[PDB]
Amino acid sequence: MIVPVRCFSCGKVVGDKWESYLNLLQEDELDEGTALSRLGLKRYCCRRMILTHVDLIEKFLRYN
Amino acid sequence: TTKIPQIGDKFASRHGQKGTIGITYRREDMPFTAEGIVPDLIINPHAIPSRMTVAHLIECLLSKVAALSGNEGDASPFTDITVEGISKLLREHGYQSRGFEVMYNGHTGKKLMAQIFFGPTYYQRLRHMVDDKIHARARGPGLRFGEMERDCMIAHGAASFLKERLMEASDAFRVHICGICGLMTVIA
Amino acid sequence: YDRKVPSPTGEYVKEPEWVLETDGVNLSEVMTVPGIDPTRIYTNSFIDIMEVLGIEAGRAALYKEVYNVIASDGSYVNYRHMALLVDVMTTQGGLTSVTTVEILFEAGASAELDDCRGVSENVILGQMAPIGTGAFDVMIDEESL
Amino acid sequence: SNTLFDDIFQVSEVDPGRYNKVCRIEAASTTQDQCKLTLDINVELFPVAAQDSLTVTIASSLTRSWRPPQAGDRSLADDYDYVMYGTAYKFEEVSKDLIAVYYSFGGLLMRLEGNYRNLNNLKQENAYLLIRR
Amino acid sequence: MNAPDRFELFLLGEGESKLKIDPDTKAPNAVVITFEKEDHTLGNLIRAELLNDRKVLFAAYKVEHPFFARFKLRIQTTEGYDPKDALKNACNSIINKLGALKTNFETEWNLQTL
Amino acid sequence: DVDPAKRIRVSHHATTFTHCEIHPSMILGVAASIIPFPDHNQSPRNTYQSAMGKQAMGVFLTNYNVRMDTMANILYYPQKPLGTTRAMEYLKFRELPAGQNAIVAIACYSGYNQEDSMIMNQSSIDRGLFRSLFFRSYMDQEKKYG
Amino acid sequence: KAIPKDQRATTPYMTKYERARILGTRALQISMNAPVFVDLEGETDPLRIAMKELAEKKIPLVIRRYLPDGSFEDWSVEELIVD
Amino acid sequence: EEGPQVKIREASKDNVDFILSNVDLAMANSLRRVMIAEIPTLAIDSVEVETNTTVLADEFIAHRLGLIPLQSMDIEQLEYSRDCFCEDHCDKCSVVLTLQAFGESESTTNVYSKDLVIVSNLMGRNIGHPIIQDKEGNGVLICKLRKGQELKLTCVAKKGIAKEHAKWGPAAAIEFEYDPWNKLKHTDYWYEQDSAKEWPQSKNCEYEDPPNEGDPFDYKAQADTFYMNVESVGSIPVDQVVVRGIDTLQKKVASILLALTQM
Amino acid sequence: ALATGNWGAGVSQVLNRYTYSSTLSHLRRTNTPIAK
Amino acid sequence: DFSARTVISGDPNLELDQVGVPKSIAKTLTYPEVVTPYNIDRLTQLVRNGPNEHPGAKYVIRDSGDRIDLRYSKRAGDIQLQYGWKVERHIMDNDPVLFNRQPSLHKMSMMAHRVKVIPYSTFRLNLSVTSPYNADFDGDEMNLHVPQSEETRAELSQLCAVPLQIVSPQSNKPCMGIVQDTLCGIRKLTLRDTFIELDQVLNMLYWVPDWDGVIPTPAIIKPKPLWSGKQILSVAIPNGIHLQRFDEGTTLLSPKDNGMLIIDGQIIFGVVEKKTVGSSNGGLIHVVTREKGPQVCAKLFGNIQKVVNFWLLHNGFSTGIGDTIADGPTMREITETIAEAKKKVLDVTKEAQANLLTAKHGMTLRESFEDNVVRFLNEARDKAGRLAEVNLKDLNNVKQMVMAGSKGSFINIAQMSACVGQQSVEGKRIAFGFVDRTLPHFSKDDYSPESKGFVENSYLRGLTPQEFFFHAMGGREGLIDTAVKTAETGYIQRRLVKALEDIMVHYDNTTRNSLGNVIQFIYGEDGMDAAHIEKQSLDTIGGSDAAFEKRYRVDLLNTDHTLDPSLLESGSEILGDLKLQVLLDEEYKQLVKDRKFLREVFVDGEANWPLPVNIRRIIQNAQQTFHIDHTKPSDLTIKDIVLGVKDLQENLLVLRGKNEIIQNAQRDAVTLFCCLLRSRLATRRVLQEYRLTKQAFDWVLSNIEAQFLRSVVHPGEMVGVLAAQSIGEPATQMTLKKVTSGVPRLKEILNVAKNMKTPSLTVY
Ligand SMILES: Nc1ccn(C2O[C@H](COP(=O)(O)OP(=O)(O)OP(=O)(O)O)[C@@H](O)[C@H]2O)c(=O)n1
Ligand SMILES: [Mn+2]
Ligand SMILES: [Mn+2]
Ligand SMILES: [Zn+2]
Ligand SMILES: [Zn+2]
Repeated sequence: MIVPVRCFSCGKVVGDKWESYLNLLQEDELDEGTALSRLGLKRYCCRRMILTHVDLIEKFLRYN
Repeated sequence: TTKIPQIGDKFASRHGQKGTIGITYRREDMPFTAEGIVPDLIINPHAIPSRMTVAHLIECLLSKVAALSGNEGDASPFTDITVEGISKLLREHGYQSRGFEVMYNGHTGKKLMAQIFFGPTYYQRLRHMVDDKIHARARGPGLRFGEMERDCMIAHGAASFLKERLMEASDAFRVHICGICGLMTVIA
Repeated sequence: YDRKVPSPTGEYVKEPEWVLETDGVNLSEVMTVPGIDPTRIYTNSFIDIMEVLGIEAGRAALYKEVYNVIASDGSYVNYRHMALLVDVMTTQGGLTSVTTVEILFEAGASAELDDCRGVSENVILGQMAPIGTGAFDVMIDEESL
Repeated sequence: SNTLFDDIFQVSEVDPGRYNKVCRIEAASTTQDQCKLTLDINVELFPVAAQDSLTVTIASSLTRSWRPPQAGDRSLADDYDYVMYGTAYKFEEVSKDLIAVYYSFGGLLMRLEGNYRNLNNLKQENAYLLIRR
Repeated sequence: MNAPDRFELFLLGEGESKLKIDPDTKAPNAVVITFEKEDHTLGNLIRAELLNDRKVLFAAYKVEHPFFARFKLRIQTTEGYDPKDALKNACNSIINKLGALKTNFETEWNLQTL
Repeated sequence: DVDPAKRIRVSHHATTFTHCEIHPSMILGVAASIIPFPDHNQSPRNTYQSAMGKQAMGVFLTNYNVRMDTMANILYYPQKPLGTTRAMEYLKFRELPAGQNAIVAIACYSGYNQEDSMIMNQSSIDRGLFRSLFFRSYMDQEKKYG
Repeated sequence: KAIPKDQRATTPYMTKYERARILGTRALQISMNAPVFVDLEGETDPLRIAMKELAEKKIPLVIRRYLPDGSFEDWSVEELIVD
Repeated sequence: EEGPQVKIREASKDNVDFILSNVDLAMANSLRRVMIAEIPTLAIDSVEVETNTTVLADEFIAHRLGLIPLQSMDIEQLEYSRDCFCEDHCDKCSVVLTLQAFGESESTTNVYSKDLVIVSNLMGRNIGHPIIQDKEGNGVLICKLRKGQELKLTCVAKKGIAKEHAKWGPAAAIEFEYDPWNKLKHTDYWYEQDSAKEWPQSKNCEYEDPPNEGDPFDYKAQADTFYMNVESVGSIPVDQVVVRGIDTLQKKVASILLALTQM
Repeated sequence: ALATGNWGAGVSQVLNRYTYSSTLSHLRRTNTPIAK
Repeated sequence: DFSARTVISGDPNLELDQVGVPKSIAKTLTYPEVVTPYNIDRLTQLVRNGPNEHPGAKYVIRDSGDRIDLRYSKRAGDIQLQYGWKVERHIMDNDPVLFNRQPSLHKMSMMAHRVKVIPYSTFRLNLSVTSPYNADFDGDEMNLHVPQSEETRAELSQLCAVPLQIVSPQSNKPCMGIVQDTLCGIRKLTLRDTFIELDQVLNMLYWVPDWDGVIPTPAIIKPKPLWSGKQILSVAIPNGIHLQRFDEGTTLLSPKDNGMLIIDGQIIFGVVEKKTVGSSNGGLIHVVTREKGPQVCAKLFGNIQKVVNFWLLHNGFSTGIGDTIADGPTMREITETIAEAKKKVLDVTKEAQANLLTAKHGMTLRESFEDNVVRFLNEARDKAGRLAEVNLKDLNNVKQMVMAGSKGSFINIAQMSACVGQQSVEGKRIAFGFVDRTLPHFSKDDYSPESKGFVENSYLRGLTPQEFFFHAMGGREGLIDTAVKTAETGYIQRRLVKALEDIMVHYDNTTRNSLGNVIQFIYGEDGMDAAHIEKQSLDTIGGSDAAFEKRYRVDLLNTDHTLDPSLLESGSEILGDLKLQVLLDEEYKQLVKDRKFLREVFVDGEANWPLPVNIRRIIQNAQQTFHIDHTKPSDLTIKDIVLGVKDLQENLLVLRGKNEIIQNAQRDAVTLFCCLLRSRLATRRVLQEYRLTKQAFDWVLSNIEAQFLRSVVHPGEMVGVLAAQSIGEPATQMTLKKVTSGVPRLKEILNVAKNMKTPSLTVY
């Protein structure tokens, strides 16, 4: 719905990286995997966390 | 209500095999990779060869690349995607290329004699779980005992059981009976 | 076909034989044709077996069909269950297939005698059926010290 | 309390078939036209090469727990390199007018053809086996 | 639900103890202790050290079902030597070597930049 | 010179085509368009998945909050599959997924995953893996024809 | 219609079924505080008690076997061989 | 300083790679485990919701709250709530935090964990503070609102161990390996054509001398060196995951001693 | 008739909403009443 | 009523006969227990705990019949139990209960278990009762039933209990055996090269709950104490068990580590896999049940599991995409293999297309053509797969599963790795549904492979679109054929069980229906129970005439053909003896006639048939039991043997009537066992083979006789049901040539159908 706070599998906080992940892509033009490695998310478990989140809240907040 | 997964709930990949959760382990106790990655989920190899679900196994190999490389992994049918190529790329990503990894026994730290096929794979929670499903009907004020359950118990020889479980609670009434005319005609 | 048969020195050997096999069945008449072995002709129609060679031969052909079904899937059932079944189907001498109030009125006018060895009978009546652990009675042993 | 056969072998052959750590030596006696060894060995704990050769003794001790070394820090009824402990299952293949007695070491198997030690080889398990290089 | 609360994995039920010690019938000089609200972390460590001890003839542990945090450790020892004594002896080294290590560590970290 | 790993295809023995397929992967329906590599599966299995996906939980619509239905199951944390098909796009499966990418081991490890069963990571659970909301609505009417 | 103790023709061995009935008939009674006939060398469990009874041969019941034609043979617990 | 030997090779606020040397696998592994499961830490474990007009359910957010890592360097000076003679919670067994947020702006308003106000008396033990490590000092995204949307909450933190729920755990992943060449043969390598072509060299191989192709297998060797690397989520600094780890072990084992004594 | 499936009957049923693709699937179903 | 139903899960830590019941389900179900001074203390504690704390109780009933509800009852905490009161107590560890997976198609789908009270919410089971319940853990649920009185408790545990159903009468072998993980691993554990070290060893030993505490001695002492996998499994296998077995070139030195041999409860040689530990005719679980009894056997599975899953937890086992790849060279050979078959079909084609193909006799041309190209294509498929199978290595985890028995077969390797193959719909190649073609991507009249359904590719490589669609045509056919199977099958099953339900065995040994009628004058033609019967070889039947006379003729009066005197003490002294000769010549005559008789009963020559009393096993045992030296003459004499065996014959009793009629039945019923007998305990055998002593010999025989009598069927058994369930149940696992076969056949049988589908005469 919203970034999850930690990697399901390792504990790494990952909830504090979504803003940035998305600024890394749209503002500084990185491909999704150099981006993720910039955030330090270098095991595949945390990668998948960022890489597959879907921000559904964004669509929830359009309702009044 | 929020439904936290448990023992009993069901799960499945997209290749037409389900499972229920049989037990949970916390992370310490799982087997781990040298990089300290551990599984969210451990499924048995016996489920494989006879189902001939090679899609599973390629989905997991292409998924591992895709997570390591940040690209969407093209699993469509009828393309030129190949294990060979998938494994190529994974090897460039410093893993052995068929998706094995050495893992360590959590209880002990020791290494494991054989290596493990390890990778992400998209699993679904399915509806319909051991809280909906558990009942237990023993009065105070399926789930039966049909003809086929009778017949098993006649096969075992269990007549007393077959009488108690089939009786009425409808009280044994008593009656006198003529021994020439068997009827209930008897003035007592 | 190969046919295990003892050899002159005694041990069993294969000896091929030709065999004919047919679509359609006329046992009483094919049995009669010159040059065949009439002692050993068969057919998967047990009915006809029964009608040419009788109840017993029918019962043995029937077994053999039921066992064939069961072993062609590759499984194994001990003899005596299918021997049971087949006896059941042939004990009146012919091959008999295995596959409320109204009824009681009939009983009444026929003077039906119900032996009361079944389970449901016995449930109606509040008793144990004379099966298994019900197939004897137990009594207090006045004869002991 | 004893020892009971003991002789020197010539190794004709070392097959590892299919295994890695284990191999089957086809050895001869230097001495006897008649007495042969087929036997299984842990090659990693005791490697062995074609034509190498072998000092081999079955023995019968030096049935209670087992206890680690300590007794073993002096008490060695071994001055060998290699010692197994097995069980005879024999078949007295009593063949021609020579013997063969069978032995299994946890499944690593042995077999001695010959004749002079009929009134020698334990009917029975308790049977150790020893090798030096 | 029918889930036992998590705390039960580390904290003692009314009536239970940290250890129960029981004499083994099978063989001499042998005990089986059962440790509650403990698991492999302790179980494999005490175990492993009882076996650097040469008057230790047997040691072993197991958790018999994973639903419960309890393990059962069986020490057998040379005549003269209490097993309980062997477990102090080995608990004792453990605490010793760690002692150590926290010290070799606390040191190696100051030698350090970042 | 062919790629020893590619599948064999047997050529155009054809000069008279009148048409060409747009894509073979269009022979499928909605469900089987979600299985990855269904050309690497025994046929019946693609058939069971096409059913069980109908029981998985995801986000049925972005409006759930505001509907009120008999029953509904929304997973906390939908992820899009690491392996997708091109057909998904049109089915919006990436947008309103029904699944999560679990790190999976295939292994005998203890014997508690025997006979189409699984061991799951309780820590992972702790931190939400597979959790979901469930809603039940109950109704009632009032008075009637009294 | 009764068959004399000699001439009896059915097995001298106890059947599973007879034994299951016996032990349970007896344990129903020992569970209703009926007197017992053996040494309680610790037992509290009525089946169990009954099965020590059946081994020490002190269960005084009789099994009445009907044959399919209405005729019967009476065999005592004491007597039946328990294999 | 004789015994089990250390050897840091990197360190960072966040990680600490090192090599233990002269120690049994077990103690190695046990340290491992303890780091993962048992080192005390601080985390929201109660939340009372006064108001939530958010697009997320209460339990949903509550959960997320228990997951935001909270300062924990003074956590020995905090009693476990269940040992404290308070009724429920108080300042010796709890921090209390507050959360309020209203979607004031047209555009969407984020709630982050720096928007977390403590409310209770710390006695100057450094605990409870949301931990912040992003450039922008947001820490973790908890929620989001639209203009008109409100959420009000209190939380209670409590000290806790990850056995009990992983929120409470300090360490993140923990690398761990030994014998990178394979020399013990503790693992047997699968392959198609050749076992070395096909498996990657661990980085941990340089530190260690290749074996030599004659050299007949070494039956005596043991597992004496291990390559780890502990990663901290931040509630507790790192060096501290290890020392506190060591230390929780050592108390484990002493509770065993004390209870031989009381037999 | 919309309410019942009264026509040929099961002709109309309640739309599945378990998951987005179960919905799409339902809208896409077909049914044959009643030689291969 | 008094029952529950949940989701089941597997659990390697429960015994065979346990059932884990969640505590909340244990708190709902109740058993009424009567206050007695044996329990009045426990009952009282239970009462004080109440409904909601387990061990507890929900009601107390007094004298009066007044029902005291402990949840409500203002006096629930103040009850002073009287003797003769009853207490409805929750169920608790060790109470019997009956557990059942529907549909219940034979009686071991309803077995009695021992309660174990556990946390969370599924019923839990040992992996090895799985197969009889035909249950697994992706969902299945099961029922559990709680018996309500003491009688009823005793029925359930003395006849329905798990342990008693190890060996079943359905097929005269076990119905439970080692599976899945512990199988995979018991093989890996027992290989040549598997050694364990002392740390691991002792942890394995402790894991067996009744290990005597003795560390056994290592098979390697020398560089290292290293024990083998063999020996540690061997700890679990109890004393007094002997088993041998020769696979296709096994010897007593098994090069390959084939077969098996096990003596005094230790493995000597052979890898343990499904033949030994699975639910196999003559394997260890069938042996131990019989030699030592149900309860030990049912401990064994849980010791074996204990051990091996320990070991497997530390060793590890997986499979991966790799295990399906075969070698680049192998795939070039696969690809040609396949290429060659397509050329053979091409020439057949042209050949038919020039009209030079012949039919043979009544079979059409086209049929002839099809029958040929489908042989060709399948012979391809197969050769391509054997190719793959060979190429893959011992470490191939798919191969390791097939090897062990635990999962997978050839066809699996084949389709995954080399080629999936011809697809077909009603027995034929994909048919021309469009006009003259199978799909519009082909031209008309195309009878080639690809056009009508061969799938060249493997699953690894993936299928093409065309291929894809024809495999799903194929697939589909199964999915329908399997619902029709399952439903046809369930109805037969219920009609055979209603047909037969009343037949019972009576204390005359007769089998009869509910009117008395006779169906069988003795059950099964032999009066045995089919649990007690095993496949033995009857020796007289086989063999040359020379070799039967070597083996059995004793001629005391000939110095070539007597018994050597090292055979026997009396052996000097009997040479030349005329009157021993006259007995021995009567023994022989009997062996001779035995050989004629049998060869008339089994005209074929098959030797191996199920009979009660495994005599080889008994002799094996007396050989272990009396430390037998093969190297000294025996003290048996001629007559001890020869009359000794005659006499045993008379006491092998199934029927016991004084008159002549029953006696002939008696004798006819025991005929075939008797021939085995005599063959097995003939003079020369007893001496020269077996070497028995006198003592051992007389042990043999009083063993044979108790074993014989304990095989006889018991009166009261409901053999009717039985019969029907045994024929039924397997008819359900027919989920799968040019005669009507499988279920519709069997429908055509039991129906007595005037108008059969394939009727056929076979004429010799
Ligand atoms: N030893 C084996 C090998 C395979 N299977 C099977 O795998 C196939 C498909 O799996 P699945 O649908 O999961 O079978 P079940 O679990 O029995 O399905 P369900 O419980 O939903 O009825 C079935 O044909 C079934 O035979 C099995 O039960 N036991
Ligand atoms: Mn299944
Ligand atoms: Mn199932
Ligand atoms: Zn991670
Ligand atoms: Zn407080």
